[PDB]
Amino acid sequence: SHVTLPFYPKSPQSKDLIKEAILDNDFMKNLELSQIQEIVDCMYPVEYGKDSCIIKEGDVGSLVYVMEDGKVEVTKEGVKLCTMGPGKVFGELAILYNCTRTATVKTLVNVKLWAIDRQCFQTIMMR
Amino acid sequence: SHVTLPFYPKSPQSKDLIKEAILDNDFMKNLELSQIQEIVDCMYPVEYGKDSCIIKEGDVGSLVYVMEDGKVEVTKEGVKLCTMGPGKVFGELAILYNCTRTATVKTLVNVKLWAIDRQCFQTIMMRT
Ligand SMILES: Nc1ncnc2c1ncn2[C@@H]1O[C@@H]2COP(=O)(O)O[C@H]2[C@H]1O
Ligand SMILES: Nc1ncnc2c1ncn2[C@@H]1O[C@@H]2COP(=O)(O)O[C@H]2[C@H]1O
Repeated sequence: SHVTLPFYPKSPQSKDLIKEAILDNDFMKNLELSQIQEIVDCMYPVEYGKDSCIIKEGDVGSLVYVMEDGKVEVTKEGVKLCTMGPGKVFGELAILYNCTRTATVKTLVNVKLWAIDRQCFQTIMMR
Repeated sequence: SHVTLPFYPKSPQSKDLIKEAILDNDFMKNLELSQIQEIVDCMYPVEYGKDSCIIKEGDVGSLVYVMEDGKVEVTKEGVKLCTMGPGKVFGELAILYNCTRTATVKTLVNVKLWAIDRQCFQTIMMRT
């Protein structure tokens, strides 16, 4: 008996965008392509209106995100670090390294995201 | 044709302690019992004194460790990330994410560890 990872059907554009977002991320870019494929398939969609706090610094984290549409701002202790648009990963640090969120992430406009949780991610790492 | 993995004889007591540390690990929980047993068999003992740097961030990582005794401190560019005590695994990230060491690991007291090299660990993961 092995657990079946949930599959979320996606458009090819979406799959390409997720794959390129991972390959753009310094910390995830070296994962096997086969693992990236499984991450792509397991990611599920989530949506936020503007001025939404997706991630609060210091919280425990469960999800890594890929941005499909929109723009976020990353701040730490009130200080703007950057902004991110489509094709970018965020919220990966807590999941990769098992720490609390290292920064806060808010939406500047509406956003569409893809998300995958640690548990699913770690299973994929072990295959 | 097929690599024979090293076997390191160990007391039953040590096998148990290593098995527990592995079963306590997020990633390692995913493995089959038999793979976990094979990891236990491939591990070999290594010790470090107080104030040793076992793992330096940015290096190539070819070893995964279980800590039997002792306490260790994890840093990144000088900044304390956390500490880890007995029964914990460390050094698995470089292997699992296929990258250089993501943090620096220094001993806070004398430690006693078990180590498995990357070849064995990956071989065992492949052999489901
Ligand atoms: N200095 C930075 N520059 C760009 N993004 C950052 C920076 N610091 C933190 N982040 C992002 O903000 C996220 C907050 O949650 P995480 O710590 O899980 O992962 C973090 C990164 O994705
Ligand atoms: N918060 C952390 N960030 C990065 N590595 C950590 C952290 N906490 C513990 N570690 C361990 O530090 C190890 C350093 O080598 P690795 O990157 O191979 O594997 C890493 C983890 O096992």
